[PDB]
Amino acid sequence: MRECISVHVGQAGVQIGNACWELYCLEHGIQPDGQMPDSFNTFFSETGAGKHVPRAVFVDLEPTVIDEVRTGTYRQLFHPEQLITGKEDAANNYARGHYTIGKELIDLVLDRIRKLADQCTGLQGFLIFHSFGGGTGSGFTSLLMERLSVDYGKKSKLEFSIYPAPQVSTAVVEPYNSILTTHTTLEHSDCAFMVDNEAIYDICRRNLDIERPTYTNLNRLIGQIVSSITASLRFDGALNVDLTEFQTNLVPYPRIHFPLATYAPVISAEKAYHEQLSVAEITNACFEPANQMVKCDPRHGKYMACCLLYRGDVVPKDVNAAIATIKTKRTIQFVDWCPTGFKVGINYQPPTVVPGGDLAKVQRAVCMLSNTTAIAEAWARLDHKFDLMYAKRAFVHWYVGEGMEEGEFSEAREDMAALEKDYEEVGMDS
Amino acid sequence: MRECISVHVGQAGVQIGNACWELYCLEHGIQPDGQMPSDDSFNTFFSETGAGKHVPRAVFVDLEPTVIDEVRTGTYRQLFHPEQLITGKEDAANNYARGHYTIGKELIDLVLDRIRKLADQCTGLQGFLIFHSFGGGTGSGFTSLLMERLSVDYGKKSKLEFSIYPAPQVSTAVVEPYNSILTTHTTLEHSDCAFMVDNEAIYDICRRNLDIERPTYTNLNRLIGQIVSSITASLRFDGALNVDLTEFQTNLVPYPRIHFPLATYAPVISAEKAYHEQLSVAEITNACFEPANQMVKCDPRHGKYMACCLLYRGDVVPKDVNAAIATIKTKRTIQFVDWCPTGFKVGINYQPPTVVPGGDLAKVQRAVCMLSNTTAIAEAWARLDHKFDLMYAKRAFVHWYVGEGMEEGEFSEAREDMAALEKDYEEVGMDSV
Amino acid sequence: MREIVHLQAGQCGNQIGAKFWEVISDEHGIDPTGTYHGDSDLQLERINVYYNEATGGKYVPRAVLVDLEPGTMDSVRSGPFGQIFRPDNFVFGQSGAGNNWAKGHYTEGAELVDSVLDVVRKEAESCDCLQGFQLTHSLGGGTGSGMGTLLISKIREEYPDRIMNTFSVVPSPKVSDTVVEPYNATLSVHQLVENTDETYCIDNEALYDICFRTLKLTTPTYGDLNHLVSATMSGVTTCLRFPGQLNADLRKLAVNMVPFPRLHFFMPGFAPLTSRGSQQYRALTVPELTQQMFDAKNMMAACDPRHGRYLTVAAVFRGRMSMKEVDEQMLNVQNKNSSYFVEWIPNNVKTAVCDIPPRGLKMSATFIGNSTAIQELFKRISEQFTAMFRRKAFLHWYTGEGMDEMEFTEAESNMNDLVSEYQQYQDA
Amino acid sequence: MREIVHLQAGQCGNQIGAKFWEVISDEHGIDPTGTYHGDSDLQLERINVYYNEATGGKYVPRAVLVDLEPGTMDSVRSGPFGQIFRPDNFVFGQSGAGNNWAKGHYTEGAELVDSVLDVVRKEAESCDCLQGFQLTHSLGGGTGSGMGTLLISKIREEYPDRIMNTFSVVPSPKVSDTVVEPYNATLSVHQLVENTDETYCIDNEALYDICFRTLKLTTPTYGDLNHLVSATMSGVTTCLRFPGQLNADLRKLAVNMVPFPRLHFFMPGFAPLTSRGSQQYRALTVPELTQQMFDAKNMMAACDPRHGRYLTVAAVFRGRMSMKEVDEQMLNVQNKNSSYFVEWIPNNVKTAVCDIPPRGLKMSATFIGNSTAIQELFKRISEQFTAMFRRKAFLHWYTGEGMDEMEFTEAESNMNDLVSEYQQYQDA
Amino acid sequence: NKNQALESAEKKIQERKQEQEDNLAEISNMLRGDLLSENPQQAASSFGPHRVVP
Ligand SMILES: Nc1nc2c(ncn2[C@@H]2O[C@H](COP(=O)(O)OP(=O)(O)OP(=O)(O)O)[C@@H](O)[C@H]2O)c(=O)[nH]1
Ligand SMILES: Nc1nc2c(ncn2[C@@H]2O[C@H](COP(=O)(O)OP(=O)(O)OP(=O)(O)O)[C@@H](O)[C@H]2O)c(=O)[nH]1
Ligand SMILES: Nc1nc2c(ncn2[C@@H]2O[C@H](COP(=O)(O)OP(=O)(O)O)[C@@H](O)[C@H]2O)c(=O)[nH]1
Ligand SMILES: Nc1nc2c(ncn2[C@@H]2O[C@H](COP(=O)(O)OP(=O)(O)O)[C@@H](O)[C@H]2O)c(=O)[nH]1
Ligand SMILES: [Mg+2]
Repeated sequence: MRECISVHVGQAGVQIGNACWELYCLEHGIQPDGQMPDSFNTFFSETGAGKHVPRAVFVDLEPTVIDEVRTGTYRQLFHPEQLITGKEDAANNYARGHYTIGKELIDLVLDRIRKLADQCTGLQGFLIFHSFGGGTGSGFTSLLMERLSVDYGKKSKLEFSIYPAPQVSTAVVEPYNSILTTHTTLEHSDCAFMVDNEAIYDICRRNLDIERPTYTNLNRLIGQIVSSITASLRFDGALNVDLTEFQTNLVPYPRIHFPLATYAPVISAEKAYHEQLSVAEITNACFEPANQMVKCDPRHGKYMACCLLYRGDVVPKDVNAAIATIKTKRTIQFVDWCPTGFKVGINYQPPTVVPGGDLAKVQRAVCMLSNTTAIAEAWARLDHKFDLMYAKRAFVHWYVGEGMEEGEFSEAREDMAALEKDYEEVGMDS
Repeated sequence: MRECISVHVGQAGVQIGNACWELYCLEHGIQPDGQMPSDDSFNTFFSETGAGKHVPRAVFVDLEPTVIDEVRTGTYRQLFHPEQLITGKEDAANNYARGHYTIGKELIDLVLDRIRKLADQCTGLQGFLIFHSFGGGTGSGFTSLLMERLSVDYGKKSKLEFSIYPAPQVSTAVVEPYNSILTTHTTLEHSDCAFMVDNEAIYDICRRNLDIERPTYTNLNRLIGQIVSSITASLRFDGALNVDLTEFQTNLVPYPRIHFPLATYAPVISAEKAYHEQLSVAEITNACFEPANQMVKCDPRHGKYMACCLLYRGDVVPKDVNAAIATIKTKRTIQFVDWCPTGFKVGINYQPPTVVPGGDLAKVQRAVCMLSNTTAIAEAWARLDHKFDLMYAKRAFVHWYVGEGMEEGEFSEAREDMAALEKDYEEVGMDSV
Repeated sequence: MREIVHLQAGQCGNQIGAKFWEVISDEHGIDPTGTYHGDSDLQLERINVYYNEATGGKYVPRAVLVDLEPGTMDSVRSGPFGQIFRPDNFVFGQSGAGNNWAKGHYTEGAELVDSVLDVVRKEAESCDCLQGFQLTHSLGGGTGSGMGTLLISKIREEYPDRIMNTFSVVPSPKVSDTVVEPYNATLSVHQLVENTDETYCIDNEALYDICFRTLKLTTPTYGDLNHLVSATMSGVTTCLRFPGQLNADLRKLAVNMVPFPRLHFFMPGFAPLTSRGSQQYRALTVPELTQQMFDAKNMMAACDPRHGRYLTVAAVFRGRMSMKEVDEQMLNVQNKNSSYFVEWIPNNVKTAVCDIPPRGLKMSATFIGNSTAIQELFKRISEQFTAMFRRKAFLHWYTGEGMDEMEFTEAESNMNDLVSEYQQYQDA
Repeated sequence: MREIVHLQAGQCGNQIGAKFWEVISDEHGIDPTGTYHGDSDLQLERINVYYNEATGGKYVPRAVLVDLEPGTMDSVRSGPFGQIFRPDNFVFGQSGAGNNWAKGHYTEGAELVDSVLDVVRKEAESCDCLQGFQLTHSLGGGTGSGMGTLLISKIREEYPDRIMNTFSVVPSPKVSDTVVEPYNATLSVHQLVENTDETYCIDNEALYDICFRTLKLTTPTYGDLNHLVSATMSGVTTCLRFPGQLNADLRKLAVNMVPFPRLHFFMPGFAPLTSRGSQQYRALTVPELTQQMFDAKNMMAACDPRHGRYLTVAAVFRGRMSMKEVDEQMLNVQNKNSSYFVEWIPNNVKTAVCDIPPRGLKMSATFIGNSTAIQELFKRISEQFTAMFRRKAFLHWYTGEGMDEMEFTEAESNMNDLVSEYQQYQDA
Repeated sequence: NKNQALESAEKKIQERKQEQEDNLAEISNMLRGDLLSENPQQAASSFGPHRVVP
């Protein structure tokens, strides 16, 4: 009817999938077993019986992350094959994931993805979750995206990705692994939602009170954001918004397609019962420069767009009053060629709680995919970082020997250069 | 009224027929003694006597008694007629000359006497099903001699072949390319439709589609047994769109020398996997045309699809079949020839296949078997010709053949005739402009 | 209905065959007096290949006992299974060959060969359909090398269409028993290359090396050497004794292993051979069986396979197991070691599997290899022949017994022709 | 299914492996004999990375213990976990090198490499995906220094991509067990710069320090020092064995710690090392373990990292802990100490969080740090070699073992090259 | 399809335990097999304890 295949790539992806599909299960009441004790159709298919197998393809070159799922609590939910793993990892090297170690799993994946697209009568588009700083998540993702465009045609190939953090950086080759992936995905991705980690760390400490958070808490929040990008596709709402719509009302010029996400009523239970979270309250917070998902200060750019997705009990009148207020304050500035500015999508289903989560059952919530130009600061930091290394030809042997020319690096940084120019041109006001 | 005499020749033919007749016995409720515990649909395979016995309409022939005497001392001792199981004393020893000229010519009079006894017993005979292997001596020599004797005695009666074509890499014999080229050249025009399977593909099917690791020949013969049951399901069971055995030579082989379609069985999945997915008609139709679900080890995208015959079993809807094949034809991944715009034979049956106790298959509501005649089988012949002349250039192993009553010039006659077949496929594989 | 007549000559042939009939009787469940106290009916189903019926459920082997010395018959009767053989099949001479090929072939074995042949036709023609013969002897001795080759010629002029098998024990220089053994070996390979349909070359020093480092025995006697040979004979002919999921008897092995009628000298080996201390360190799987099968260290010949190319390879297996696992392993050994197999044969390895393992074993396998590298076995014997023939070392023992100089010359000439013919097919 | 063949070479190596294997066995749960007497499930999930599997639940270690004199290996067998090792992986020689790189790399080491390479293959053959090999050895000896380098070379060729780490024990800055250390080591380093993916450099000097100022141990035995090398060992292979929040691998660690190829010489170090009395007064918190792993004293090499710039850093934290902390306690380092980390590499630290904690511990970590301080080690080994080669001292010993004099200078050059690279980057 | 999966899982466990039973009988038949034991009893002959086997 209106289904959406979800292709998670890499540890980040596999682990994000775990949180996301757990929420999906406790929303459509599908117990870990896979049964309920047509809103589910979008994400969950169905055997002749009541076994609702998910519509996902968890793929990871390393045989470990997907193995914790194969033998876990949600073991009999996922189909044994959907979980596609390899024998050795991409060793934080785009090359291996896009040329050598990743050129032997692409077949299995595109085959299975086709098998989940033959049961789809209204495939809105594919959701591709991954992290730019990793090998598979950069290499294979780029690989898949290429053949995804040629096989599944022009579909809403959206991508909830994890951009490297301003300061913190798991791997040292992150600059490289993340520039060599934009260059190829720039023309094979519709909306690349950027959600960092150091921002979510800050939220888990300031908004929720969980000090010393783990990737679990961070991943749980990511799931609530993905639940809201796909809540009008499953549940019902006054103003429903489909995946196809976002691309139109968020991506202004083609290349510029890196929106930033934001939740809203992220409060601890002890705080929940101390504030009357109003539609304005949740909206005002969804714009504050400390609840953002990337540490790019939005008070430096111009909201080239905005898509506010209200979920829960949200009277249609308040959403207007709130947006009107935002429009008043001059801090929140929008580019001149966007006089309209916002896109609203109301969904009646209230946000759900996870047995052992962090946020407290709210009555209303808002998620805002915003295309600010303040994301330029991100690539500018990354560009220097890459430049600080390519100059010394550091870690270049780890790529030239894995089916890749040195020329590619330069070619990629020229595309990175172009995007950084475009993001500036679309800023210069009339 | 719908009978067919099934000849099982060679060890591959006999051991396949053990799983075939086990499946036939479980389908019609005939115990290994031959007596039903408590209809007339068994007549196509069994012949009821005056008492409650139901002897099969089959002959088991092999030159080596170490396989048939297992049947003569096994669970199905009392099912088979003693005269119907015919053995010699020395095997053909992977010699086509021994299976055709010296040793196999001894046993051809008793087998044809037993075949004509079964044919005189039959009232509605349709064709002969012969199970053998291209890589053996008895399965290549005595099979070939049987075709010459069946053509001279029975005429244009239908003859279907279920042969183990030689795998591209795995082989259990060294002179296996010699027998494969020799038996094909002399069966090119004494055979009507020869269905192809390879051992490597079933090994891959058992590894990736079934959950079982370390597969044996027992799992191979059961999955082949499911195909022949699916081929002959329309004669025994009620069907919405019935398919005969005289059908297969009409809608699969377009030209007289090309009669090697590719058999496959798409819904081959284990029980744990079957719980995790449905088995709808569109899902089982497009699983036939997958290159990973082929029961002949050759890539179907390398060549051109010429004729396809799809047989459906179970609660299958003809509309769902019409929708599934239409989505196959609009797919550009596989392509048909221009001179055959139809390229599809449809068969619908109502009874789902019976699960055998101990089998690796699952209880399925729908089943499909596709017999596809492809141009992509030409790369198998070219590779088989490459193996033949690699030893024929130095006359390797030819002294075992010339020393057993067969002329040396037949090697230079079979390969020249096979080289014609190589670019008979090239001739039919081009579009006309 | 496929009988095998066993022949054995010499002290080495009698002692190997005495252990051979002991292993067969343990597999077929036959006590030393000759009655079947076994368990499975699958044991007493094809007993007719080796044994013959006697009154009262008694089974006598179809073997003839041939030697020129009466001292070997006392040795074979002193064994645990010495009473199973028929006394009419004991054909023993009065004067020994004395490590003389001329005495074993011309003057002393000429009157005993008629008595042996009467017993051979006695056992051959009581079979409804005889498959072939089987001879165990040593090429370094006098009785085995001389009369053994004489029996090869005289039973092939009467049974030409039957297969001929000989389990030859060729000499090796580093373990030297007799000084005149290069003379005996050179005069006997010509009778092997022209008559025997298939032959196996057994090296004593490879058996000692296997018994030293693979089985790790403190004091390996000859009975341990004969046990390794006897397990290979059982592994070769286990197809026509027990059922298998896909079979290969003696003739089908000979067809697929011999590409040209002068190329039939094999390189035997036995797979499941582990030491006592390493019994608990192994996992009884097909990959270990195949990995130890193709090892030159496990080989029962003193010529290293890495020095030549495998023309063809046979693999006869015993036990209940999978076929994909076996079929993939022979695919793996061909693909990785592609330089060790000849290019003009694309499928060098054949496979036989029987579902019944030997008693006390769950799995077993035997290795048969026709390799070019056996030409260095003959080339090292020929260089020890031309070193003695040039100075006419021990030739007055042979010349005075009725043979000429040209017989030694034509024996070396046919022997060098075989080695050069092996060399040409390695070049390809 | 990644697997690691452990080649322990030399006396030092055979004792290092004896404790390394005991330690990994205690984690996986394998007992002295080899049966899983453990209290978990993940202890047997990924055991294929280090142990094979026999019958009965015996998990034989995938290891080859090599030596030019049986002594130390016979001593290893008669020990605690001395019956796990397969009895056919103890390849040994009969004439030792005698602190002579030459004998070990050209004379007697070169008559054993063949035998070792066989065992090596067999273990690497039965490997779905051999992630790589691992050589624990000493650089101031003969079988460890010579046959070790010989093996690393022949292996590196036969097996390309496969990772090839080496836990090498380099000479001390103070006292010297072997007088010929200068030559031995200098002649070996050259090879460890060409045929090693990632070489870890442990110096006995550091062990004493971390076993006197950190472990308050008054009577340390080489075994207490060997337990430390064994802890660092597991740390670099804990994510390919037990699950984790952020997973790592030998190859991944190499990619994010080897900037330019030549530089593969790292510096290891543990984390929750604490004294007996100073055990109850601790606070196992990521904050604490990250104040030791970086503390120069807790290094396992002589090079002090205050005289050099860390080109990279690799922390492998084994312990269910707060990801935020791991991260927050990483920036702090790169920030606070800002002159001890190069600027040409933005982020100079790799992080991995394996969950299953070290036995009898809540949170541990293994740090591997490529530092331009390592130039100190080779500078010392070179200033020694210089003094010796100048007066051509014990050159004779090396010369007449199949060696020359130019190879010595070649080596010295090769060393001065690596030390130049190091300095260049340090000042770059 | 569920009872087949439970039957197949129990069959594989039963085949694994039956594999370990004849693996232990494999080893136990080697340590007493008149070849690896090297007992001085193969030298016994039918002619008597004095004559032994040559
Ligand atoms: N925000 C967030 N990020 C995560 C989470 N889990 C993993 N990550 C990210 O994943 C990255 C590491 O994953 P990868 O390097 O791709 O590991 P991998 O998928 O095995 O890739 P390879 O090792 O190269 O094969 C880190 O940078 C994390 O930021 C999560 O739950 N939330
Ligand atoms: N389907 C199937 N094929 C088999 C089986 N056993 C062997 N084969 C195949 O059959 C080919 C040879 O046939 P054989 O089984 O040896 O029987 P044959 O054709 O009579 O040949 P011989 O009896 O050995 O002279 C081999 O190449 C195998 O690929 C089996 O049990 N089932
Ligand atoms: N394998 C094996 N070889 C043996 C045995 N007995 C003797 N030989 C070999 O046979 C050779 C001597 O043969 P010989 O007894 O003189 O043969 P004969 O003259 O024909 O009886 C020696 O080189 C031995 O190595 C045995 O029991 N087993
Ligand atoms: N850490 C540690 N070092 C050791 C051990 N045993 C020996 N060594 C070192 O090994 C060096 C000597 O290497 P050597 O004994 O000559 O090895 P060889 O080549 O096998 O003879 C000495 O400098 C010791 O410091 C041990 O158990 N632990
Ligand atoms: Mg047969």
